[PDB]
Amino acid sequence: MTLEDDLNATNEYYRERGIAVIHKKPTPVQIVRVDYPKRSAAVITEAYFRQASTTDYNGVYRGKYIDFEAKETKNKTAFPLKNFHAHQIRHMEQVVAHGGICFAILRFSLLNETYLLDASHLIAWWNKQEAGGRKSIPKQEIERHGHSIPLGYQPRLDYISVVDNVYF
Amino acid sequence: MTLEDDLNATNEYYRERGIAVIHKKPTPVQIVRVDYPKRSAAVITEAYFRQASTTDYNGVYRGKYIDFEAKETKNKTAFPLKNFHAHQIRHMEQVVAHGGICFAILRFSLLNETYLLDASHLIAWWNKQEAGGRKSIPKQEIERHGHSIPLGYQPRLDYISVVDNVYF
Amino acid sequence: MTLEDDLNATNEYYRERGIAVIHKKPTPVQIVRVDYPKRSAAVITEAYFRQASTTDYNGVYRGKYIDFEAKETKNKTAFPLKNFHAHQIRHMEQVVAHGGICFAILRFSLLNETYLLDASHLIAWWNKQEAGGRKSIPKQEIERHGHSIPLGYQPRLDYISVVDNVYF
Amino acid sequence: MTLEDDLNATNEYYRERGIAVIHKKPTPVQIVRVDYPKRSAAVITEAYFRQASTTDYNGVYRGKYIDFEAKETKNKTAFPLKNFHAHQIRHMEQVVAHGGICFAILRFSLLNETYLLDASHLIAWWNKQEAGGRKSIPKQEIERHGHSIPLGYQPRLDYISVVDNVYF
Ligand code: NI
Ligand code: NI
Repeated sequence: MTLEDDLNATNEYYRERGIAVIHKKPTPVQIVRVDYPKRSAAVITEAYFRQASTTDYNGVYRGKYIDFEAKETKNKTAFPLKNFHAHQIRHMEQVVAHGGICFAILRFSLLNETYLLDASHLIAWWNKQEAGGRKSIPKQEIERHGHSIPLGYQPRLDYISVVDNVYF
Repeated sequence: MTLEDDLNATNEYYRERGIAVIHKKPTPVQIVRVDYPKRSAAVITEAYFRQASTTDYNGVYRGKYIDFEAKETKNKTAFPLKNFHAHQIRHMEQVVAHGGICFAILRFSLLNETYLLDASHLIAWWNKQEAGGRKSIPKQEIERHGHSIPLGYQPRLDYISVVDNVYF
Repeated sequence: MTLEDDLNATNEYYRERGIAVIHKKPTPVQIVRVDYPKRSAAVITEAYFRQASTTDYNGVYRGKYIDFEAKETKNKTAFPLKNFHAHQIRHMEQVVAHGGICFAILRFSLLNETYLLDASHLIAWWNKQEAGGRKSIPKQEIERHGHSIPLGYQPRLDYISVVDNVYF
Repeated sequence: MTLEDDLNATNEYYRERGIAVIHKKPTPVQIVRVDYPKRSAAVITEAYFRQASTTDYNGVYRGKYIDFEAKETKNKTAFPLKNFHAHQIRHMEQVVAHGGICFAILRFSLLNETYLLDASHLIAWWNKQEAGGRKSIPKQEIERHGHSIPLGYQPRLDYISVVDNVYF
């Protein structure tokens, strides 16, 4: 069970219970060729994968825009920043600036530890890497600036309960 | 150009100017077949459109979740309700219940007339088809209950100005 | 007592005290047969119930149109959606689009608990049934997005104090 | 082509076109005995006509409570106040006090002249009758204090267009 799997089930749990309306953004593709047979499915015959200009999850919760990225590592001491891309980091900056609720869910998959971290800490650590600093955020930095997410069932990853305390 | 083109330019404009962070969602695609060519990039050679479970645009403006659907018609007297799909309408109802700002941008492309119609109106009309009901929204409904969007350049379609007037 | 009786006493209290002018709509009745006796008043001897085209309560409070459906259940965990009829959910959708204040009063009669739930939530839940959404609103949703109504006397069910806090 | 007939067709047209949500209150009847046969309609076996405590039509237009009574007279020079009842007048007083839009639709059937008359005037004349005054309002007073509703095609009696001018 990957983080993505745990998030798909969590987001569905939340939607089914009326707790929050959060979807994973569909994989982005540029469709070039398609044909349209009379009474059967349109078929894409030529399309390319594009780069996402935005993070992977968004939706609404108590009238607010929620926006996040979710990543997991096998590393035991630090979260590597290679998982993140510049476009995503710049998108997040724009969301925070406009009053969105924006964060990363970070899983240390060998320690069974999941954290919510506000985008501002992530943006900062990314800009330090840009300026030539570390290429991974120390785990104790995440524990201190982020929020442990208890992992159970219904939901598997109860991040909205963290969002409730941190942002409202 | 198309409403989708004009909205792309408009969303770009708002992002660049620090006005609003709004993006089109990618059409969901079921990939069936990918090929790996001579020098160039990977090509999806067969793929299908999945039914979308949300509306096409979302993001954040002045701290609020903003969500909307954009449709155009060549009809001159009414907006056909078959332009909107069951799953899009359900998403809209859910967004409204969760305190989000949700509306439709409707274009009579033959008339050069674009309106913003709050979701509540689209929900009522669409849901009313059931008991016979109209299969379209008369243009008069859209003029009396909706809001004309001034077309131009920078932005192409200034919906945010109308949103300021309606929802704030 | 029944919710209907408590709402009758409550509305009469609101009218006598100059707070709100709210009335129950009489049950629509197809009259088939009528007897005329000696001294006695005319009697309806055969009649049928019609499908209701609206919700059962409406009126005016502080310049606003107020419209509501009141239902009760003996269920302990969820409110059954079958208690609401298509024509009433339609009506609510239209009232909301027309700028009215529209909600549901939900009583769990075995628990002695009464909640106000805005129409937007009932519309999202009820319309979600269609694809295979559940057939009841979990009480958790009603607790999360609805508003407990104080019960006592003068009035029996003080829903106008909740209306004031939610809509004004 | 009776006033009730014309109002029925008009009210339905308004609903169909998304103009207003206005219905006639159903006939009040006290339901005493009913049978609930096994898989068949419920049958009211004993019931009585009760006195209506409110006026006949109400609903929502543009966020406002609309409430009216519709009466016609064969008299050619005055409208008899006998068509009105104290309890309706008291209800109209309470609607006005609480910010409702309340009026009467008065038709001279032999003249084909229909007037919207604000509840204020009806209340004033009624209370004069009560102090031992005229039991009928001269048609020239209804002309000067009322607002003419011409007969049309769609709808028959376009009272909402008079409502929009008088109250908005
Ligand atoms: Ni409308
Ligand atoms: Ni809800």
